[PDB]
Amino acid sequence: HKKLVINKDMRTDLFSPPN
Amino acid sequence: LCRFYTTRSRFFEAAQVQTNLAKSDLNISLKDRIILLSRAKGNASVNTIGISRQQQQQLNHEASELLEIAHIQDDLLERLVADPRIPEERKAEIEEFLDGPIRTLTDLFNDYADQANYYDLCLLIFHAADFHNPRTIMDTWNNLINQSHFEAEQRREYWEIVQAGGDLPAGVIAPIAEPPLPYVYVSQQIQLIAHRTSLDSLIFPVNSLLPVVCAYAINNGQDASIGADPCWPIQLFLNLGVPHALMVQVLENVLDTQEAPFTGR
Amino acid sequence: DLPPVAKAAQVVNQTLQLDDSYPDLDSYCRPGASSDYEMQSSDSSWAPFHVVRHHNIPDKVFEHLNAGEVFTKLGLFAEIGYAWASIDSSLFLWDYTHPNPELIGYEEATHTITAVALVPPKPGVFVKTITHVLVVATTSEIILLGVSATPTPSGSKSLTLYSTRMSVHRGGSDVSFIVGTKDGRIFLGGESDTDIHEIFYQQEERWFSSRCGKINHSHPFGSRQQEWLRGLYVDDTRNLLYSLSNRSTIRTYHMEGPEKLTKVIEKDKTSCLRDFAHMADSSPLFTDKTNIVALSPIPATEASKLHLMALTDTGCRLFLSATSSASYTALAPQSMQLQFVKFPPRESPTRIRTLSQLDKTSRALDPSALGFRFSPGYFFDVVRKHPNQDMLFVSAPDTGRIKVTQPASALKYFEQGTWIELENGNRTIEIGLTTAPFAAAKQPLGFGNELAVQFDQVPGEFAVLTNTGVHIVRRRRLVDIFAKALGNCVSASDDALEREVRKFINQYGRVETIAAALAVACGQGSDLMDRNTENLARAAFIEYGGQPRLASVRLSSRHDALALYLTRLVRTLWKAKVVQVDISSTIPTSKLVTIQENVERLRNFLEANKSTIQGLAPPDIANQKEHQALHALQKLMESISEGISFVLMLFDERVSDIYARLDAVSQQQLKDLTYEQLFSQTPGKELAKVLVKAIVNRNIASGANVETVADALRRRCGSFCSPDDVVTFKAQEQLQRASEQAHNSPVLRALLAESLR
Amino acid sequence: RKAKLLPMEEALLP
Repeated sequence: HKKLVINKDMRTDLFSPPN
Repeated sequence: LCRFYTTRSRFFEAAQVQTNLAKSDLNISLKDRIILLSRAKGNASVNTIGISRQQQQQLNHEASELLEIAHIQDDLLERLVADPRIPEERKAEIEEFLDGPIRTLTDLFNDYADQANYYDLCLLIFHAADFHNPRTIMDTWNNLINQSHFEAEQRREYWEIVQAGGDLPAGVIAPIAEPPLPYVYVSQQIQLIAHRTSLDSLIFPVNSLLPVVCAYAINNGQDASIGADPCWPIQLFLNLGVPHALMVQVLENVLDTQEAPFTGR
Repeated sequence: DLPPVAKAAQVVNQTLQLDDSYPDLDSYCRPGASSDYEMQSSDSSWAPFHVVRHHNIPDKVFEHLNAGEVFTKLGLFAEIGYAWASIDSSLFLWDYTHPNPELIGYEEATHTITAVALVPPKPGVFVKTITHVLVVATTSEIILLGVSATPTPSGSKSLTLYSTRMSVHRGGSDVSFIVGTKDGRIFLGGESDTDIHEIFYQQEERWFSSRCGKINHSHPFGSRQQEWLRGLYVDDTRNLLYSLSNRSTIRTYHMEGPEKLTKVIEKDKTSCLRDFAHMADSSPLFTDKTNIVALSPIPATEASKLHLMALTDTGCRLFLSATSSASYTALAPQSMQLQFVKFPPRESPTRIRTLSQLDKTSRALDPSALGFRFSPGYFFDVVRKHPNQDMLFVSAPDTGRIKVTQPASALKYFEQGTWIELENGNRTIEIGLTTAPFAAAKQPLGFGNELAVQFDQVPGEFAVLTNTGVHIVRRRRLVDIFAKALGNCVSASDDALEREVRKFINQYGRVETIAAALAVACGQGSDLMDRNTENLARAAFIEYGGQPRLASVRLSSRHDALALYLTRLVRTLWKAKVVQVDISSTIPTSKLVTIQENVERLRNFLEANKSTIQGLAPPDIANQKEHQALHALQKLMESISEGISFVLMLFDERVSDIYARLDAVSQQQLKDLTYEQLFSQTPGKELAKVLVKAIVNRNIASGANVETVADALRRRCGSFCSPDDVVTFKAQEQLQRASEQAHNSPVLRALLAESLR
Repeated sequence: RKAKLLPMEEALLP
């Protein structure tokens, strides 16, 4: 997609192992 | 099929097949999608008899935009996989979602470029998206400058330790040669981007960007004390092709308003 | 004696109770064993699950991953649609729903990251905008980061990180597992030992205590043999914490307080095997050589006795109960026993479609490497028969067969299953729920009723993280299966539909099947040819709906289907209070809109087929009561729509203002007014007539527009509003506006004279 | 791009 959507609300912690 | 069309001077029909294939959900790698788009772009830029100029241009334009986004995505994927500070567990996950169909610019920004602080790619993304937001653009410029400065500082430090006998942190590839001063590596970053976006972009608002770079030069002693040309920021943007009148025009504004560090003596 | 809407409301109340009597887990997983499966091909319309889309890992993550010097790791934050990757001392998060995500990088850490988790925050600690806490464990320390995952217009959470100054030195014990409780408690475990640690943190800094602390709840000492953990698992509904060890030992801990953790049960594999030997059916699939590879807590809302599922590497699901020694002093259990075993299916996955005793010897799930269970029993098993390709077995309870089974002593753990193939090279890492936790009721009876909630909550979706991307798997409802099956009957005979319909009747019963046809006919499942499918669904509703008969009458299955569908559309409303007293609405307005739209589309469907559907047009005693019953339901539908419109009108104004200028009896009546009473009982109608008579009074004080609020009340909620009241409202309009203009001399003689008219 | 870590002051109340 060439359309950007910023959404800091609900991301996935880039610096943690997964649940 | 496309090879058949082209040898028959039916370039537009080939560009159509290639483009659709690049947008499709077939199992095609990103790099192959880059090749398909690049070919379509070429084939749609030349006349094909029986087809209107308008129809050619519209296809050539869709291929050009998708190719720009694709290259961004490819730059991301490559960098992320090679990044020492990214856990292996995550890399495999990144490779799954980026080595396939081309993603939107929003996703590329939010889920990848912004998370990994690849500010140069963030800027290329604001360019490809016609992103009208001067403040965010400048915030990104400020982060890119500072990030690059810290990295250059770090590399010069490591070098200074080699030339003194010390030991570098575990798993740090030494520098066998004086790395560039921070203002040299910073301006390298500005050039790479400039050539990629062509100065005509909204990510090069000279009225905001030139004062910031000048600010950096002063606030980080990138001047005569270290053997740099005190006019280096001006040289940089002139060679880059900023028109002389606009330069002086901005510099005037800097002098009249006496802002941030441009004060006193 | 009893009017239509009150008669139909009686049917709704009895239908609600029927759905809430769906068997609880303990009742069809009684002590014993089962191997009941109906397997479906993954490409079949009857598949219980199917892959809807996939999201590749970003290329930049591949660059970092292949740039890994020592250690890498991947994980899922399925609750917010994010994944993460750690490379040595660096961490990268990204929204996997986004087509070109930007990487949220965090590289402050100095040592190798060994675990990452996203947990709830401790209340009263952080600003309300902080939705989660990010726990990052390294070989040297654990780090807490504030997280704000606010939703965006696109439907994917925007993630921003906050520093906290909260951190503690790890110590000598590895941290590979982090879990969080509803209240923000953070528990840690790893591959050094079986000890469980907890991280405390508080807002205030003290001279005698730091902002962040860590303690070992296990208090170990003396001689200790080698043993470490394979996972940690939380059950907030019981205040329990479970650990699984590498020796397949299951330990249960109870949170007797906000800062206490007490070990209350320790059950080794020998104990499980002894229980298993005392069962009637022993099996070579569970021996002292067998390993338990995963646990899955079962909440108290789902089952009272069965606390825990344990998965063996041979594919056996062990269901364990736990019981307290007493009934009073949360109460901690003190015993755990293996009670029930679900043995593996026999059918293996095949490229080509292949063609009653307890099966306790199947190897189809051998070896099981990873396993997950989600309420009401969705089971994912990663079978690793070959070292390059994972096969995914996915099963669900056969809700349709469980609901129809009679008597209760004949209940068994019937399941629908399927095999989902992942491509060569896909190694599954983690599977997490992306939608809200499933719950059809608030207690075990009724909890697992998938049929009841088909139209109240979206189908469950699950993110399957592999080393190449994230695959989305979606649970399919009856209406999804019914619509898909009918879609294959579009090009076939009159007898082709009847054959497919008979499959549904034999599994779900006639009422549930006809209710699915009605739903599909009304457009349900279309959020996913469609006119022909809906027309086929209409044809099935008419042709196979049955008829009324003398046994007091037995109404047709067509009638019960209409009552069942309508009830399920309003089940979240019926018994709920309308308001919550600063007065507000119990049900969000957006939910009231969708419910009303669904009711109206049902009404529209009955009107467009008043001539072809039996019982709608007037017709001997049997068809008579069939007509009366159907008529009463339709009168309840219009009353439901009027009632919902009235509530929406009410909260468009300023209810708190209206509520203030009100008498006590009417405040109390409004306090405990339910939607049922509003829809079907005179006091709700009488009270509605009072509220409308009061809102217009207030509307005149604001004086925006009287004649617009008039036509608003006149038409939509007609039959509850009165045209003699709006003309009165028009009169009180000029009267109050004559008191507004009171200072003017020539304007009143037109206002007062027209008020008099 | 290294994620911007907003301060503790905003994070925790009061």
